Amino acid sequence: MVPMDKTLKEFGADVQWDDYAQLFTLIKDGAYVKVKPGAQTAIVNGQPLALQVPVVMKDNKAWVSDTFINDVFQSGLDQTFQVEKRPHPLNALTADEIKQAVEIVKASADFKPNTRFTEISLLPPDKEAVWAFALENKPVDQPRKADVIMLDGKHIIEAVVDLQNNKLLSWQPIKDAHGMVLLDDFASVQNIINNSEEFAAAVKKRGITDAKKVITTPLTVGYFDGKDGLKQDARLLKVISYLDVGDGNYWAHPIENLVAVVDLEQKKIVKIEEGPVVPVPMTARPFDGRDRVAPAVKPMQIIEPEGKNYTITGDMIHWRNWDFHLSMNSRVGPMISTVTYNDNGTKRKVMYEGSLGGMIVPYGDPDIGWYFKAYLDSGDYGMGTLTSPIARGKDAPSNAVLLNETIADYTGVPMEIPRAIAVFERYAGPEYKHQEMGQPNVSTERRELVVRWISTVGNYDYIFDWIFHENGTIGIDAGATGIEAVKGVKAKTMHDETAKDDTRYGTLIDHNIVGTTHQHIYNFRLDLDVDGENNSLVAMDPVVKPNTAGGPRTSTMQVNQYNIGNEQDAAQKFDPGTIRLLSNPNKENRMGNPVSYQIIPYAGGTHPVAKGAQFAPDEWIYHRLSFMDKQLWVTRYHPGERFPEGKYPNRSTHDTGLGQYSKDNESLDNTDAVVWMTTGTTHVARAEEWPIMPTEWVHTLLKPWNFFDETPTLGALK
Amino acid sequence: HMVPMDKTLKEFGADVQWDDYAQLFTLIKDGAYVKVKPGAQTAIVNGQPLALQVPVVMKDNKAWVSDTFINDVFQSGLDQTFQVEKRPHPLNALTADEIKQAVEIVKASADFKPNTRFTEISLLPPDKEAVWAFALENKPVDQPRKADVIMLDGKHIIEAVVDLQNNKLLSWQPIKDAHGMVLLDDFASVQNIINNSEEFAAAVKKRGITDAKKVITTPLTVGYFDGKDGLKQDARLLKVISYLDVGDGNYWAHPIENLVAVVDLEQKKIVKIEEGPVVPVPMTARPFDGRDRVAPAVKPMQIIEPEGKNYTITGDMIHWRNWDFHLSMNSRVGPMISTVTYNDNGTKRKVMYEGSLGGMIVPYGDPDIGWYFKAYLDSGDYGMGTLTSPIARGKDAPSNAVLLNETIADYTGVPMEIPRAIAVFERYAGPEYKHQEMGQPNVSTERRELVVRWISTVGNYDYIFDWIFHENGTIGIDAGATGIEAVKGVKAKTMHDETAKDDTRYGTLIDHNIVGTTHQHIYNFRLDLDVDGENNSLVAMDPVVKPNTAGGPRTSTMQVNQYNIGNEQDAAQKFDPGTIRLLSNPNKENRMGNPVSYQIIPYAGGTHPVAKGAQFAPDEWIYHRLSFMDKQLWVTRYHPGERFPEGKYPNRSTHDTGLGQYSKDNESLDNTDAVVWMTTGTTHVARAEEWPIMPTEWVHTLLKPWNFFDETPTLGALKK
Ligand SMILES: [Ca+2]
Ligand SMILES: [Ca+2]
Ligand SMILES: [Ca+2]
Ligand SMILES: [Ca+2]
Ligand SMILES: [Cu+2]
Ligand SMILES: [Cu+2]
Repeated sequence: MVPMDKTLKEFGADVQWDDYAQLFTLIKDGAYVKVKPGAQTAIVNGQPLALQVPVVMKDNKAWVSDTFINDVFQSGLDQTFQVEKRPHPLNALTADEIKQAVEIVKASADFKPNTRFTEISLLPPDKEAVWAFALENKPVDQPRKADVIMLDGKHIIEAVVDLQNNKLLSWQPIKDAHGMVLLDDFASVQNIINNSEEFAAAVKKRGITDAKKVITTPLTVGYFDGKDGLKQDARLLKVISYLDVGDGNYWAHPIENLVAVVDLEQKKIVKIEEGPVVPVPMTARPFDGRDRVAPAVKPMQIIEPEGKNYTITGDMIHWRNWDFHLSMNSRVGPMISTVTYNDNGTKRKVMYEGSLGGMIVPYGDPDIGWYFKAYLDSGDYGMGTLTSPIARGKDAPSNAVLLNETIADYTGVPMEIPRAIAVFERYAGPEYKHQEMGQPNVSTERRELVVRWISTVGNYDYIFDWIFHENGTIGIDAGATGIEAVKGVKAKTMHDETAKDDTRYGTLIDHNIVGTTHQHIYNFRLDLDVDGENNSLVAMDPVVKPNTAGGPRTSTMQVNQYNIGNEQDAAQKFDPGTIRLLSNPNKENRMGNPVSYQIIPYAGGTHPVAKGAQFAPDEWIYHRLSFMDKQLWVTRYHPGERFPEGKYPNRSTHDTGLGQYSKDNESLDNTDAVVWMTTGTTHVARAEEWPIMPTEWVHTLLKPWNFFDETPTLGALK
Repeated sequence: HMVPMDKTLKEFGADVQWDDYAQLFTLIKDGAYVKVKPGAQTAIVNGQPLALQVPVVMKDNKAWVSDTFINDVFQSGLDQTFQVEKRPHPLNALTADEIKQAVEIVKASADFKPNTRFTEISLLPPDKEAVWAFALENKPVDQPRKADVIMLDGKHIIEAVVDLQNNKLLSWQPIKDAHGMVLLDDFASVQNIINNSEEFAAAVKKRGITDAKKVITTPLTVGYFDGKDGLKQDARLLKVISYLDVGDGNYWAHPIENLVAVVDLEQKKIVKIEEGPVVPVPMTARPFDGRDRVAPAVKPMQIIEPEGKNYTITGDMIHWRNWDFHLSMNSRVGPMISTVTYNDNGTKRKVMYEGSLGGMIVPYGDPDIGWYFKAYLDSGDYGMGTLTSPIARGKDAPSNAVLLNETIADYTGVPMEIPRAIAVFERYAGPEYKHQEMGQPNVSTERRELVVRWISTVGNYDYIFDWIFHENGTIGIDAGATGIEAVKGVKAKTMHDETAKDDTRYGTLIDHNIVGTTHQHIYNFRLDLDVDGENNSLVAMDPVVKPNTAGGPRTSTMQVNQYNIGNEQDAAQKFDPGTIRLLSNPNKENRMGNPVSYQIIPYAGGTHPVAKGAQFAPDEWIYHRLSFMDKQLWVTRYHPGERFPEGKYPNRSTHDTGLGQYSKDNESLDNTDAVVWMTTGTTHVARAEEWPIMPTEWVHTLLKPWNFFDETPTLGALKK
């Protein structure tokens, strides 16, 4: 027997005692338990459970069998999770597979000592086979394969391994390609700066007493055709510094105009750039509440006493008419695959694969410490790897289920991310309503299933929500919070001499602190298969036309409909006033209209909107990352094209992503198309966002358009 | 003294939950969360013990409570959601007694004519200054309570002002050329008139309708076409569109296309019958109430607050966290949010004197006889407050909501209580903020939003309005649209039929012989914001890409050209979501020397295509009469008499008496009491998924504090 409280809260379960009813309510994920002290039985998700040993109260402390948790929580009454007997071909690599894949490449005569692993992911069977498995239960009859991308010092090599037959299929060095930033790179940078007398000297000038309190940040340097004075061959990283004053927020104490260039191979500082001396903002700015007292609040719980409406079999999620596969990737994070909508007993294809394409956060300041900031969070830092475990009840509602996910770290060792993904159902207002006058009301509530993932890179915290509506609609929201990247300035208020110049590229959000303006650009790769593989891109532009039918009206509301036949034409600006559809020219609904899905790149946002890239077309960042200037893109399906910014975005000399994927202007008529949505924000700071940023959101949407023959939620006919 | 518990409570409107295992009842009703065990002499209300002389009784599997149970428990006091107002708020809506008093005064008036109807009976706005002084300094107003009595003498509008404090008639003013809004009896008249019309009955028989009694009419405003519609500006008219009742509870799905009747409400007769091509009435049963559907089993989900709410409702005043505001009801525009302040560490700062729906419009794009004239001004012409739809507990609002009742006067001057008129509820809205510093302990807080929801149904349309108070100072205003679509009867069954192309030129074929005619939903919000004081100024911040002149590899930089918007004509503009518009207080600054401000966002997204402006050529009349349709942002100087974007009397109006008029004089908006008007809407191109019933579609607007505070608003109290 063990103390119930310790044991349970140690298990991650929530414990509630109701003295009035002499009842304990235990909650953890899909399990909702009720147990009375001394009772021979308990209740699990509405179901009675016989107990070997009743709960025991001693000294008014609850005690339970040391087998309690297993007997009750893993009893079987909680059906949230189901056993997967036949593994989905898209299941991410297991811990064993990761270790097996590493062995295979390490057994090769070519494997160099100290080699690192930028990414170890599943090399998936072909699309056709996967769909056949999901739709016809046909086995892929294939061997598990893995892509093993390594970083030999600074050299990239791509290998492919065959896990079943445990053999190396290929070993290909990738010329000119720079590797992404790995964990250890962060330590080297701090160490190299720590051992540099020069740097300590530069730091000395700028008023810094203890060079040991200096906190560094490793930043990608981009590419400027040589204008930045950096050689293209060398694996580089720029270093921005802050002074640790003990407030837990070194971001609030920038050391302006001091930039160091570090060569990770030579393990040394190869260039120190010094600008005018700006006193370090010293005032403590904690964001963790150490200096605060939250106001008392009454409790709020969202409960599901009988369990969840969804079931999770392996990674396969089932919920109402929805069925999809959820996996994890070290680079882009969560991947939603083989998405189908069960249309009255028939599973219809909606999306083969959906995930984050890639993202970028570019700044608008030309000064030495800023002109180069263009963070490619997923491509250069690895968002899946940097996943931030969900804070139960806070980062997600109390009725959510938290999933653990496994990936490989940069040394090839399995890595399990606790509470990596949040799954939860939520009330979203009335689904539909009609109060006919003098008649009984008609109302149904809307239910949405949310798959939430949070990744934190440096000072930024990003939230991604994949929202499944019961009615067939899919929403994709991106929230942004964290700590702002600030610039040290001499003005304390807007009444100071330098205030005018100090705020030229950003707002004065605190004394001597300017939140430099920038943008948040998110790109989503959505391999939509609208009720099938072969689709077409159709445009519907609402227009005002002169009236030719007679009567008092001079004009009418009509629609200019037309096909967009190629990739170049498909790459365009999005007007929320227009309609863009991905149709299946081979299938129609009951009214003769081709079944389709409405693509909405911009469905709102809480920060000013990014019309495009706040960059002149001659800027290198602009050249390299085309996906930034267009909100909508459609390319022919190709398993090798998955990143808007290109596979190897670090110090890239040109566009290897969407710019390249659409480059050949291929046909998009009745063929397998891939939709790419670019949505972003223009961030001009406020005091309300300092020291910590209130979460800002952007919304995207995918609506069924004549995909169904009527209101999808009415239900089956009697 | 005993009653069957389950029945009594259900009837009372309380949610009843029985837990066989715990032998416990859980009762929920608004701010009250109750726990009670059979036979127990004690019950729990919001975590507090309540003694019961007569326990709940379990008789033969049946629960029983005393005839006094509901009162003793629910109205015990342990539920502190509602408190008693000591000193009456000057903005409190007229009481049932005041309504009846105002009706007596004008009825005792020399000129009062029998059969005079009442379009609107509302409190006459006390001096805005006196009202703030009361809310901020608790200084009594001290001016007699007045009421505006707008009546319809047949088709004539008269404006009476009564002094309730002294029981005096202050003024009786006939309003020339003005038309009155559509009243409830007008609906009954239209049907009777069509029912008694020999010719109309004949018109329907030739269109396939065997039983004239099965014909259902709808009363639509005709607008104004400079006589082009062949209708005299003098008469009080309404056009009539009909549907055939086939018994599926959804007559909207059975249009009698190309048949329009003009009804002169004063003469009580059809003064004109416009007939077009005969189109066979769509007959297939298309019920939307589920009568023909299988009810799928879903697992229960409840949002609970066991110890009560975080907000308190004293009279009509609502207190929640740092927010304080007054909530009342108006027969025309519905809910009104007044004297809105934000408690800043002990100091209540002004945010908004009053906000509410300004007005709205739903214009169609079909030139045909049964459509060309459809340009609905729902609130002005139909009165949305009056048409408020009682909230369906748990469905129209989350289960943790508190439902308020609201009282207004009906068109005959009699007090009218709207059950569940407004919904108040707190909700979880993801993390307020978060930062997971690597290798460090996580920092996360949840976001809480207080939502004020109101639903109004006008004919086939169902509108939902949410006033969202973010704990961090932000205020959101969302509009949701649902209900049944106004459809056009057409010959084509599928897009393959010969007439399909013509049948769909103005809308999508959403069902056999049914076309969801294209139209737009344009909402306008009147927001009298007092950003930390009365005197404010309109400022523009345009994020621009400026060439780099500071040196380095960069060719360009991201800068902002800021500038003030001096007057009304200039403030009336389109809104570019890529830009920033602020209502600042030039007389007050935050800790960094920046003018305390609020960011105005007329466009923050939507689930339907967005309306770029009115889908009308500029030579159209509906476009002329109403200018609020084209601009998303407007700023005018405060005027207690300017409240409607479309004008006070929009029925058959011949010119712009709304926002076109209010800004017409191009007055200065510099350091003065400003009023912000936000326009947003959708362009609705139908699809099968929206028939027979439309899934709720939403549009969002936002008001964000901009340097109004000195730091993250929700950081918490400082121990330093
Ligand atoms: Ca291509
Ligand atoms: Ca596809
Ligand atoms: Ca004016
Ligand atoms: Ca004002
Ligand atoms: Cu930002
Ligand atoms: Cu509509």
